[PDB]
Amino acid sequence: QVQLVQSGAEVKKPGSSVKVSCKASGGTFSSYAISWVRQAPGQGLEWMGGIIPIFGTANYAQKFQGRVTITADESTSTAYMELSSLRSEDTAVYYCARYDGIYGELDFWGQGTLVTVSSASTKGPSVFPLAPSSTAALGCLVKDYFPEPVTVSWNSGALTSGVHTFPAVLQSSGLYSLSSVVTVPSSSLGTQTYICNVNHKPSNTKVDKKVEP
Amino acid sequence: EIVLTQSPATLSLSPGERATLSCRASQSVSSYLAWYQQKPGQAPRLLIYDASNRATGIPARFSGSGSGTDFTLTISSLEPEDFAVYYCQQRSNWPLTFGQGTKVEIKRTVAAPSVFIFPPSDEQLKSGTASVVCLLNNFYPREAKVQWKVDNALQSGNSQESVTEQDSKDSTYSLSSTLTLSKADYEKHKVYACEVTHQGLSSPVTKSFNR
Repeated sequence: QVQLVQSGAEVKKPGSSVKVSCKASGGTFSSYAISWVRQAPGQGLEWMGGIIPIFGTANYAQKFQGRVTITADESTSTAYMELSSLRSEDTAVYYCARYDGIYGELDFWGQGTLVTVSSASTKGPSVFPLAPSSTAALGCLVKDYFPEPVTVSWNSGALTSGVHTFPAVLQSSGLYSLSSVVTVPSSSLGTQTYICNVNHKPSNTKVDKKVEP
Repeated sequence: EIVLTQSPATLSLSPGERATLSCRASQSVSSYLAWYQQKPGQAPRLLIYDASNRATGIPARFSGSGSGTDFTLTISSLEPEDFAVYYCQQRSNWPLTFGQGTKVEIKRTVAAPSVFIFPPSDEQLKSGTASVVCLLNNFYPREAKVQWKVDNALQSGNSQESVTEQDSKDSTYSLSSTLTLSKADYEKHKVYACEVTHQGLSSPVTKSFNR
């Protein structure tokens, strides 16, 4: 009955600030409290603070006090979370959610906003083959891109069976690296063409790489 | 703050089995405890609130109980869609806090990984760096050990690894490990090997190539 729609993904340098919006459609925005909750890649959930838009009263977790400012505009049914003096450790998906003060639960949730904080600059990936040995395994190494995410498909997305696309790792250089593999019958290596299609939407980069023995 | 500790870290069960998850609070939260489900790429989904009330439209198989410092989420009979991460959450006191999460996974037969090593391409070597990739394909359980070896010397601090979500069709995991060094460092050595330990393997399996 209520949709919470958040602003798009953000990429920021250390020391800077980010402001994420959360627009509510449906229900009674003035009868609600709005909380902000974050989740770093592969980690748990952390509450940042909340606001009661009708009073403008906001509260914060002490770990964040001074760094986070939460505001709301009743006229547009929108809440905002501003996080300043950003560090690498602030890379996370940020959620807005409706906090129900009667029981203490969070019922409506936004789709989330990815905020990546790094000294690195938006960069397309290099794509290197992982050639099959001489059921066979072949793949592509998608190296040195920023930020997340990348999409990898095989043979124009037509080959889906036996594909594994792994979560990216974050290198000490501050750039991401990912591999995608596919197992195929060895007999088809002589005949069947295999191409990995890499799409890095953050840099608007599209790369195709044929993988041969 | 009030700390919530969930146990176990991982539940391994079959579809149709009963799942019981626990949440332990550092102090009493009265009845103000909620449960959430979360799947990859999605916001948490509210399941249970005030310890025992089912959220709107949540299936009957989900139930919660408990009070004070001890709470339980029960899934009477697991459906394929229920294999996910679950969090408990309190708001008896500010700050609002969450448990660290319990993963519920599909238990299946032990399966050994299929192991493949990939040398760096000639294309990459031109840029001055070399990545060596080790693939561990379709294994169960999740626990696995990769050890890189360069001319029989055990590597450390120069590799990163990543693991897929449990496969929907065969309930296996896969693992990719990358060994990274500069072109110069790479050309100083001949034999690059990946040694895999897993409970489906009688003894560790090694795959190598000569530069």
